Amino acid sequence: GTERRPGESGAWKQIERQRYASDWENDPTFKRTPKNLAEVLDDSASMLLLTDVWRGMAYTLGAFFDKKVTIMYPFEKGQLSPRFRGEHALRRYPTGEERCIACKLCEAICPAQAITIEAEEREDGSRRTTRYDIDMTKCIYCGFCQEACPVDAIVEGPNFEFSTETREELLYDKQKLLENGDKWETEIATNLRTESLYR
Amino acid sequence: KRLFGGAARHFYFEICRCLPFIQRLHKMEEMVSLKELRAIVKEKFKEYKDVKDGRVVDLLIFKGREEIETYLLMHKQRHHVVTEVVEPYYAKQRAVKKVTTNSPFLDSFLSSGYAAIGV
Amino acid sequence: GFLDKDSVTERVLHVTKHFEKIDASKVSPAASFEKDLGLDSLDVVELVMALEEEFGLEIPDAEADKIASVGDAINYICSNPMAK
Amino acid sequence: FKAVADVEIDFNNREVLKKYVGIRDHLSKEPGTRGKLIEALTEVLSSIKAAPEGSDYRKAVEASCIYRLKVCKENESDAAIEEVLDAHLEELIKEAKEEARLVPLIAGNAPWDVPADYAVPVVDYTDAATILDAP
Amino acid sequence: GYAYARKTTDKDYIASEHMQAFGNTQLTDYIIKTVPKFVKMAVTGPAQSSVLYQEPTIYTTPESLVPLMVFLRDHTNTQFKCLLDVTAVDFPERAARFEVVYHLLSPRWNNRIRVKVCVDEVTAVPTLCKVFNTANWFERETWDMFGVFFSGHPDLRRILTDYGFTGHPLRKDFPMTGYQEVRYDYGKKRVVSEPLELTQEFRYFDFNSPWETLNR
Amino acid sequence: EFATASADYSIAMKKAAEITGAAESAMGPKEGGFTAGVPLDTFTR
Amino acid sequence: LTPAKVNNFTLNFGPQVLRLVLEMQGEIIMRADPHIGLLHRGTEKLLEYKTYLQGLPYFDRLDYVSMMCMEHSYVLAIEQLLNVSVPLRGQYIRVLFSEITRVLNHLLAITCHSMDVGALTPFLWAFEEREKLFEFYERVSGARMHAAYFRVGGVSQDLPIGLLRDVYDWARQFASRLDEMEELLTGNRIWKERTVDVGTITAQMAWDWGCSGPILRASGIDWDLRKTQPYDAYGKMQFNVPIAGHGDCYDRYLVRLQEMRESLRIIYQCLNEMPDGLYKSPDGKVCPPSRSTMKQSMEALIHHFKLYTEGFHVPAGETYRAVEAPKGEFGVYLVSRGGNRPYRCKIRSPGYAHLQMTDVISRGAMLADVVTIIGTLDVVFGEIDR
Amino acid sequence: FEHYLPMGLEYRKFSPGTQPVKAVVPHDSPKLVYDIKYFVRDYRRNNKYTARTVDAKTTFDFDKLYAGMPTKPEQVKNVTRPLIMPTRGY
Ligand SMILES: CCCCCCCCCCCC(=O)SCCNC(=O)CCNC(=O)[C@H](O)C(C)(C)COP(=O)(O)O
Ligand code: SF4
Ligand code: SF4
Repeated sequence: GTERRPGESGAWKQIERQRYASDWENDPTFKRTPKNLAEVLDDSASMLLLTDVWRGMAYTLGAFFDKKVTIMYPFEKGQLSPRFRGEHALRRYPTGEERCIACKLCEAICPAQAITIEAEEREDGSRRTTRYDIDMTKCIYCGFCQEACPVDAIVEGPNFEFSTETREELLYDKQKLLENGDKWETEIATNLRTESLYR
Repeated sequence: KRLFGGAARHFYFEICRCLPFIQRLHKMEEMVSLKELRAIVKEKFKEYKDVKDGRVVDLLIFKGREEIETYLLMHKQRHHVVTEVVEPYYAKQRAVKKVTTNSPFLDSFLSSGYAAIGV
Repeated sequence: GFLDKDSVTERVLHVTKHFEKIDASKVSPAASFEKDLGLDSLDVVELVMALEEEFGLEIPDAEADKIASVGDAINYICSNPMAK
Repeated sequence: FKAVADVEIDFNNREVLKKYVGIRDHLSKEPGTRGKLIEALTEVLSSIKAAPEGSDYRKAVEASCIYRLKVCKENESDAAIEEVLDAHLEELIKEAKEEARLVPLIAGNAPWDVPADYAVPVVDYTDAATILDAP
Repeated sequence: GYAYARKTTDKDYIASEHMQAFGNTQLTDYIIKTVPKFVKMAVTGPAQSSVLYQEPTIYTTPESLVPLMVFLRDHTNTQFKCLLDVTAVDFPERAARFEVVYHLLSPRWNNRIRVKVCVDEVTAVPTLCKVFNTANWFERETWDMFGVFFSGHPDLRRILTDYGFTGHPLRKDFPMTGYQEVRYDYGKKRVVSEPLELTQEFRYFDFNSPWETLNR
Repeated sequence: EFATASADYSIAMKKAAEITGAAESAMGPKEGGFTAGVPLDTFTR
Repeated sequence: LTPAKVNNFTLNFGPQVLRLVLEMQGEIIMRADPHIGLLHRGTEKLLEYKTYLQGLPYFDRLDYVSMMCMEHSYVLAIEQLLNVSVPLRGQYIRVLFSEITRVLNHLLAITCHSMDVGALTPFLWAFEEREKLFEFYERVSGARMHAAYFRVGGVSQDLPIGLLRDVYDWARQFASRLDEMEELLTGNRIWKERTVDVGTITAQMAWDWGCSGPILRASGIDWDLRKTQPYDAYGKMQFNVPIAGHGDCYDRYLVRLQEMRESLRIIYQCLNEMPDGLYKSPDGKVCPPSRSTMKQSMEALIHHFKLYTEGFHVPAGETYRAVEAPKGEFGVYLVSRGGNRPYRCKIRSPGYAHLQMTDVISRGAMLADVVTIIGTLDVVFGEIDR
Repeated sequence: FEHYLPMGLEYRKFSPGTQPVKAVVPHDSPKLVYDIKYFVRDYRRNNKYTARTVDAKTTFDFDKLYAGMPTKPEQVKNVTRPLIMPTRGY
């Protein structure tokens, strides 16, 4: 219970006060004095013989014979949603051409300054990037790039287990981003087939 | 009797009073004495010898009080003493009378396309 | 008067002798910190530090401010009761 | 509001609530009454006499004290005064004591000493909906 | 102390009609009439407390700031027992480049206020520790971030920057990334500050169109 | 009649810039730079 | 002006990120001098070089225990100067998710306080429901902690279908989880003797010390920003206010638990009153349009181009807005010059104010209670050091 | 007493990417689909600040202030807490 008692106060000013002033009696939140032999025995059973530890002990013991929520990674995984923002990736069109058209909206919107873009017109007249780099060690995975891109080029893929032994491996270039997109395209397209009703 | 009441000399005297405890607490017995430590503190004062506002001098003294106080509570470890106190002295007394006969302009030209900045 | 006027003077001269900014022969038994030596307030503070360090006493800032001459320091030490 | 203790507390008896909210422990062990508030208001009115009669600060403090005294006069039950003033009597006692204590510093500084042509620039903010919504 | 739990029932209401109407329409005029010397400039602003009202803002010299705060905390009509924070703003265009800010809360009447004093780099600001305990650390942080001095303070020293840091980073002239960077050296076995150097320099982008009218 | 962008907070920034006492502050050459605490070579450029 | 002379007592309490220096004449604390700034990231200056939308994620990492509350104050401060009305469904979602965030903050705070005291089971037990609510967050924003969900004029996305089902399912047993949580400490003499009458605070000191949140409530003070200065749909919500009168660690514990109960009540009320309609403000000149709208309309495409590069230009002015944070009152002061970047953005943190009470409160206490003081203070240095 | 960790199909039965029902999320007001005029609804660029007159020779009658205040337990009026913030029809 939440009631209070004299001597169970953890201080000196309050303890010295209550043993030398009956101020706690005026407080209704303090358990009132026992008035008969029965109430005295109840108080003794409360203080001695524990009877407060016993309840929490029993509940924990029941928890011992209870079920668990533990999962066996990597042979089991968790639950996630299509909106999950993971590894940035570059997407193409089904014919095979890059979706990114170097409008540089992603670099403009990125508050992390982790995107470096250089681009010029391709030999066929197409407006394509010449350098597309995103610093994953600097990327904050906010997904604002995925929000800004109007051609669904840059996407944060459902890949999240991409830790490396060296920091240099995380300096993502155009080629590795395109590799990631070609790898994870089907899952991203399936998620977009759901997210399109919200985005 | 002195400019702006001479608060600068009082501040220097106070810091010199507090100096030896810093030397003993920070194990500068085997690097420096009281005299050249005092010389270091003196050279620190010369950075602003030409200030013409008493208020600016007061704020300088207050920030110097804070610096010496964070020196007093050891909040700046031995590495701060290394990087600001005794190695600069060793460099100052170490590169004395260098053998380079070129002018500083020519030194800068042989250095780089821009002048050096920072310490 | 708490100490001898001579031994104090030679001790003062000796502690003056080990300063890099001073001329060993320009130091006289009586001189001026400003006009003769061309030393500023901070140099005078350093002088007071050295003198007190040799003589094992303590000097408040105001007394040091009053001190501006070799004879000033000698008479101040001789007037100090904690003299050793 | 909600009491935190697992026990049932009546709280209809005002002193029981005063014990629960700790006014007895942290603000005033002594129960505040109408008479004490009357004394405090009278002291404030006596204290404010250090201000010049031409000061508007004195005028406003006098108006506040007069209103409070009228409230105290026309109300008998202290709970009625609590309902009127949206607080407890001890709070009002502290307010009156604080206001009386404020007087000497103001008298020592006297903000009313300004030139007859003292100028106060005033800037007001107007909402856009004033001209946009239905008049 | 105020705002004590008085009613045992739920409250569907905020404050009283007369008090709210005064605090929202004639509070500024009351402040002006009471202590015009303490008043230098008046702005009734966007009502920090609520989106549907008006609230004032105070400008004055640092000389009378302390008695003004005393009155604002202690006046029977202005029981501003909660000083939220003390901060400052840099105005490098002005003769006085600093606008120290003072915010108050009045749980007695569900109100708020802003108090500002405009000063330069070399003028002291009397401390409000004697009026509010919390001003200590706020004054400390303001001094750390701008160099705004507070006279009579118990111990005014830096609280947020580095131990050996000189300079006030929130100044407009202060560089975004600064002057010094720190790294560990194996040879000296010590972590040392070094001149700032960047593998990729920061990119500043000018999006401000030459047609916007709201620019001030 | 006076109308120079008279429907914005800029007027509130026009004033509080002309406050008496606060409008008479002045500092000498290089004096504010001393208060900066930045490395002294900043002023050489 | 001050020498050192007497060294005598000397202490160093932790480089590991709170640094504490104390002063005892023995077993009882006489002085306590915290030193902070080991997490001061200088965000406020950094804010000046970012657009309003760019700087929004900064507010995620100010209190990484309670995020949407941190977003909400800045968003409201922007909108009030922008004079923008928020749609009803967006307000419902904001209030509901804010209650869930408050529940998370209370859970983690109480569990950490218990672990510091010495109880480890509630820590692990409550982190399971915390993982459940993290799953809720990820379903709606794709991020477990740094959602960046709140937007000027609404939210980024609408709630996915089937979310409220699991929300109600979680609420159907959260009360049982809380009940089993209480029995480990509530009826325990040890927990009380550790917590009772430790760090007593008065109403007068608290208002002098600028307290906010549950600490204020435990001093017999009737105050909730959600009932005195309501924002969004909090005025419609009906819920109780726990009140204590000792200023005790046990009292603050009970106050936080009852606050969790009231949060659950508000969650239920929001669940059964979810309206159908727009979730973003219809002003495309501030709020981004739909991607479908952008890809088929020139005007929405232009607005998407401009907002996502330059952003809306807040009119010059100033405002300060605060939100009833789980750790107190979280406020942000906004200074507007007229451009697309905030001129000066000052951040007010309740824990920073609460952390200032250590020296006066820890007086007369014992080293076993400093950890109690810190735990019951419920302080995150991310907001304390910005 | 409710048990944690429900069994299969009692919690999160469907994965988020496989909702059984198509989602129809509105993205514009039906009132504003074809009536796209903006000046009637440009609150942002229409707010105003005005420099009021010099408030020096004004007469603040506190008598009128205190005449509007109650004197009894009854006759006391309180401003109700607003339920929601303005929405302007959306
Ligand atoms: C461990 C040590 C830590 C040290 C940290 C603190 C370092 C503080 C250093 C900066 C303090 C100052 O410059 S304090 C600023 C001092 N400048 C002024 O006051 C304006 C007028 N110039 C003077 O007074 C000069 O001292 C002088 C021309 C020599 C007068 O000659 P004298 O002297 O004959 O009197
Ligand atoms: S990824 Fe998208 S937003 Fe970024 S440059 Fe390419 S097309 Fe533009
Ligand atoms: S997810 Fe955020 S941090 Fe990463 S590239 Fe996109 S905008 Fe930049």
